[PDB]
Amino acid sequence: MEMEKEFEQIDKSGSWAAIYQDIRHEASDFPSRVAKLPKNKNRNRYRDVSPFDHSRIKLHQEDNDYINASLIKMEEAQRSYILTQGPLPNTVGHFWEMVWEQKSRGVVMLNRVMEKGSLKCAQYWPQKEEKEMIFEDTNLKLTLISEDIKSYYTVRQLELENLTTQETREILHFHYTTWPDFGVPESPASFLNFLFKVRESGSLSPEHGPVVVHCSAGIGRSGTFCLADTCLLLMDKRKDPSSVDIKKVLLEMRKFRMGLIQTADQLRFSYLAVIEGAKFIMG
Ligand SMILES: CN(C)c1ccncc1
Repeated sequence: MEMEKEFEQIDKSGSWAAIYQDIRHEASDFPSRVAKLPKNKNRNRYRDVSPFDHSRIKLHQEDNDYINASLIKMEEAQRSYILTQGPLPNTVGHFWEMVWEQKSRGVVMLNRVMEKGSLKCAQYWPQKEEKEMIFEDTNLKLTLISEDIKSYYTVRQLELENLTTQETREILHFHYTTWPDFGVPESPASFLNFLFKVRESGSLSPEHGPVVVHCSAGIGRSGTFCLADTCLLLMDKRKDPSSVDIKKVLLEMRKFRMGLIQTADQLRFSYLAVIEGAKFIMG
């Protein structure tokens, strides 16, 4: 099935919390053995959220190459994303070796450091220009260059330098600050605006390495962000833009990281944002 009409042959009844259900049953299941090793227990935020052995991102530190991060590769769309969990206090270093190793240009963050009275991730970048950050047993230096605070999001220019070779690189930080603590945004307009800023930056482009995207666990908000982006790009590309099937895309993405799209409400919100963005992509 025009996915807008399936937005109403579901909201109608309310089989939202049953479509999501079929998605869970039909999703892929591959091995996550590296992630379950006892020596990597402290590298994982949750024990039920792990990357697959076949698509995990490996780090060059031969000592231990493990990080909770996955490469999502979309063939038709010509798009690649790294989805990861928000860094822990002890994996801050590992997060930046990854970014460097992969040649990524942008980091996309979909949560606040603190939500619901608990920490969603470590403070992994500097809040002040004159106070730069260093990482233990990492050989990197990160400096805040500028920052631009707007209503629903903030964009930061950062510098990352290899201390052993003195090589420097520009990283842009795209931080969506207003996702509500519970539920989803009523309106998808500010989220669509955000996406489009990230696109405009050129961060999603093949000249550079894949964008790094995270939230807390790196599967819920993070999955909304990639699914939407891919589905809208696909609309630009096909002859007939109404042939795009979102479960189909979403099921394809779950071959690479488990659990993408955490709730029924997130699913809904995804269908809701694509339908909306499709009105533009046809300007
Ligand atoms: C594995 N995990 C939740 C943590 C590790 C180190 N510090 C805080 C949390």
